[PDB]
Parts: sequence; C-alpha cells; structure tokens
Amino acid sequence: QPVNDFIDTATRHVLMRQGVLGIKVKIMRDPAKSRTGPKALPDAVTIIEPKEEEPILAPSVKDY
Amino acid sequence: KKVYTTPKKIKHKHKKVKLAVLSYYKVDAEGKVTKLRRECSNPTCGAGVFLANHKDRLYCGKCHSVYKVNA
RNA sequence: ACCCACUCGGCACCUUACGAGAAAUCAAAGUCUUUGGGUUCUGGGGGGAGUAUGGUCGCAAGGCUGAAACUUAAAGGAAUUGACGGAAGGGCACCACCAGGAGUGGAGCCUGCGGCUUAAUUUGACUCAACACGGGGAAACUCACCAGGUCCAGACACAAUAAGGAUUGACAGAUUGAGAGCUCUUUCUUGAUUUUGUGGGUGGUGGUGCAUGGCCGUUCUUAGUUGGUGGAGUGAUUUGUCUGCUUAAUUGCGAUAACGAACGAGACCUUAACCUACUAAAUAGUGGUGCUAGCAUUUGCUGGUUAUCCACUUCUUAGAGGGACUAUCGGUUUCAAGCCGAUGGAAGUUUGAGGCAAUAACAGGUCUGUGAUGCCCUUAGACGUUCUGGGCCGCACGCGCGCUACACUGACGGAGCCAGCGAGUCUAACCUUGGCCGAGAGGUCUUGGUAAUCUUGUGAAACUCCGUCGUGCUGGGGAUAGAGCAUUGUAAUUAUUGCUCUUCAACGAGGAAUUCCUAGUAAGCGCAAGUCAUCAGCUUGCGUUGAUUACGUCCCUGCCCUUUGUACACACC
Ligand SMILES: [Zn+2]
Repeated sequence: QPVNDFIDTATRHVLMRQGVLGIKVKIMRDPAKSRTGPKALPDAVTIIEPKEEEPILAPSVKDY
Repeated sequence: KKVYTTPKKIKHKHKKVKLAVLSYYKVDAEGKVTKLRRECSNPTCGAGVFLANHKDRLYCGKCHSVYKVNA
C-alpha cells in the first residue's frame, strides 16, 4: 500500500524523427513530511531513548 | 496481394457541356424585349429562372429537381 | 626384531612465507633496477611451415640440418564474473508422484483448431506459455473476405481554365438490386465554393510485434538484488551473500573475518470470521400498545394494519474502536530458530482467500484497442469510405475445451420449500409486481422503482416428502426429423430464440493414454453479471448440498541450488 501512499508513476510517449520512446518516471516523496496521511512506513519502529537514573537515596518525604 | 483485373471499359464522368447559352431573350428592332422559354413560379426562385423544353416537359432547373408544371 | 635421541645421503608430504610471480603457484620458480658465482643450450608477433631447396644418415618408413616470397592485428598465457552441459551432490512442488476422489479419452450434440471445399469461406496465436484465446455468443451492422454500385470527406502552394461562365444540382425516360441524374437522352440550373496539372497532404483492421512505445504473458506455486566501515587480491573481483539446522520465504537460529543495514519476502492494503461493548436508523428490524380476523375459549395459539402511538438496537446496516501475539501448559531438537500435542479461544495451515510485488531475461504476444508510432506499400478503375447481396456457420475426415447421457443413491407426477454475489428508464422505454386472455410460448390493461424504499423474501436447483413405473435399448437416453403457434428485429431461407404434437438414433461405464484437486476444499446444484435488439452448451463471480484419501516422499516429471568443465560471452539457436 505505501506505493499508493508515496511513489508517483508517469508514462510519456515522446516521438521523434527515428521512431518513438517512452519515459517512465517514479518519485518517492518523503514519508516524514506527509502532512495528511501516515507519516512513516509500516516498517518503521522507533524506540524512544530512556534516561540515566540517579537512584539509590534513603526514602524521606516532602510536604506542600 | 494480387493486383488488377477488369473486363475493361472504364467509367467516364460528366461533361456538363459548354454552350454560350441564355440566348433566349428575343429583342426586336430596338429595343423591345420579349423573353423566350416560360419561367417557373415557385417563390424560392422569383420568376428569374426558366423552364427546359423537352417532350411533355416544362421542367424547373433551379428548383434542383422539383415541381413539374406542364403545357 | 622393535623403541628413543642424534647425524650423513635419499624418495616424498606438511605448514608457512621473510621473499618471487602476470597469475595459477614456487624452498626455488628465493637471495633480480640495491640489476655480475661458473658454465652449456634455446627463444625474439601470428600464419606461411618444420613447408621449399641443398647436404648428410637409413633397406624403407623416414631422421638430423633448414629458408624465403606472400599474408596477417592479432595469436597466446593466468585469473574473474557470467552463460551452458547428453558431469556430481542436494532440495521444492498435486501446473510432480504417493493414497484416493470426480473425470476426460469411447458415444450424441455444442464449440474452437487443422484439413479439405470455396467467388469468398477475412485474420492473429501452434509444447507447458496455441486450439470456450483475441473479452471472437458474425442474420444487417460488426467486417478485415467475396460479386457488384456511389462518394472525396484529395488541407495547402504555384500554375492552367474561366465571369461570353471555373463549377454544382436534377424532373421523366433509358439504364441499375435499388425512388443512384452512377451513366446517357433532352436543357433548365448554379456562380468562382469547384475543375485540370505539379508539388505537397491525407485516410487505410494494408505490410513490418525481426523497426518502436505502452500493455501483457513467461521464467516465478520463484527468492533473489545492493551498498557503508572492515579482512583478502596489482587487479577484474572476493568475504558480508556460509557446511548445518529451520521456515512458504537470503524466513530465521547458529557457525563465522566479518560487522551493522537498504530494495525484494515480511510489514501494508482488501475481503470473509468475533463484539447483548460505543454511535444510530419508516430506505433495517425487534418488543408493547392501539385496530382487526380465525381457532380456542380459562388467560391462549396463528395472522392482518409502509406511520395509530411508545420503547428498543439481540438480528440488519457502516463509522470509530477492541481482538491473536501461534497464548497457557507440556512434549522434541545443537534445549537455538522452530516444530508437535493438549487446553482455552470468533478464529491458531502466512487465521482462510486475494490485491500489490525488487533485479534480470524472451527477438513470447499485441502495428486487428488507440487521433500511440519509424519505415515501406496503397491513395480515385482506392488497399480510403459508404450502399446491396453473400461469406466467416461452408463437409470424406484428424485434434482440443465442453454439454447431455447410458438409469432403480433412477425417470416421471404430485406435494414440501430454502440462498448469496448482482443490475436496472433522460432527454427514455431499463428492471417490471399486480388484473384479465391463452395448453403453452406469449398477448393485453395498469403499477412500483434512477432504487437498502420497487422488480425481490429474486418462493433458484440439486434436495425433502407420497405416489407411478419395475429391470426389459424400459416410462433410462434425447439425437435426427415432419408439421403448427409465438417473440426479437428493416430482414430470421442456410432454418436467431421460445412453444405444442409426432418421429425414439448412438450410448449396456468406455483401448493405449491424460487433466484437476487436501475442508465447507472436491464434486453435484442453480443463479446473477459480462456479452446482448434477439441468442450460453462460455466465462467472471455467487451461494446451496456436502464426501473419500494424505499430512508423506524423490520413483516418474518440472524447476531451483551448490560442486565441476568450458576453446561459449551475439553466451549451445
Ligand atoms: Zn421552381
């Protein structure tokens, strides 16, 4: 389905003194930018990078 | 392919003749004009066009074919 | 005799590589541009050619010594990637077997192909990958073919004709299939729009799919392509991309000079499955109430009432969501990927079925889809176009897809009675209920529906039930054929289709061979849609009834993959 979602096909018949020849153009647009529709390939699986913790420390509480 | 046959005699066309025609307009010894060949009376051709004279025939020409008055 | 250590001189292997090489490789083929231990021999592009000539040797066959003229841009070596093999080892697959099923192959007809026939019987396609294919079910049309008849719709330029008329049309007649003024008889007309000629154009289902585009089919029911850093090689290149294992998969695990990726597979999309959970609805439906019929009657049971109200969303519909991730446990294997089994579950075979789908190849098919197109051919007695009639259907025969059957798990006749995918009329006559008429086909009078609203619950068929027949070419079977009625259509003869009576063929399970198929699948059964004025024995889909046999393998076949050879590379055509 990304085909439909992203790549663009075009066939054009240019004709010259010797015969004709065909142009087949393909353009895959950046899934990122997207605007409207899915912004990424079904392939894609980003993992969000966690954080180095500074754990330990004996309990305690705080009042407001 | 094959090319050519024919039992000969190739169809001509239509000559349409020549003529210096419309002589028919007799004017006497200066200068009275009485026309020749009687004219049609169909309001499409206002009595300018005339009628051919064959046997049994007073035929309207401008009326491309039409109307067959006879006398 | 054996054991162990050492030493000479041997026939060899092993691993290395400081070093050498063009490389393959080499303890010499090393110590060689940092170029010198001693010495003998041979070679100087290929072919001509070890040929000619002389000399010498031999019994001979022949041995040694050994040219040139001319010709030629290459010949050749080692390696690499590819392509191929009538060479080896592995796999995969019902377009392969196994185990089975239903058959085809025999019959009648239907239908395409060949052949023949023919004025013509238009043509492309000939193993899988041609032959119910060109959406190719041709009465005209379609139409490309054959017998014949018109028309120019020959832009444009120059030139020639000519306003005393360049040119157009035509009544009747003759003529023609024809109410074609095609042609001619005759003679009105028209007005510079045409005619003739040259160049130049155009149309063409004319040729070339071996000139092309595009499109399609095939390899492929396949699993392959690539690049970054790193290792090897002067290099083209190689490793990654691998012995094994495991998957439908270059799908993974694992081994490991490779590490981490990208296209392709997977993801994704579409549909069938689940949702008493959300949003709802007289174009969907349910429950209650009115209103009303029948039977019971004791309350009840079975219907009617396109809005009489009220309520609802289980069923129906389609929006957003949830849901499966082979889960939980346990077998089995390098306890890895996974695979097997039980349980649960709407569903655990990629959940079932499809859509897409990389790189590369074929002189596969299509100039008969295109106002897609190069070139060639034709262009007025046309290979343009249109009109009439015929033909693609012609029949000693060969082949392929089929349809109907040989009956008693059956035919017939009553009767029971159930689906899902669809589609339907504007500048029109499409889907058609209902009422009458007819044995029938059909006619006729109205009607709803541009549609979840009407056709239509598409009351389809196999099938279920009670009869009749009783194994006999029988009442199985329905070919061939005569006669009569209707419908489509301008037209039905060579008989479009439908109807009724009669005629009552072959076929008594089918040789050698051969196709398809593993679950709501096979096969049996009928629809709807395409085509369509009329015509399905075709196809695309659809639901109805619903088995047997595997859950395996490499024997036949087909194809992939490594190993190996190669003098191929326009690549075994
Ligand atoms: Zn007149």
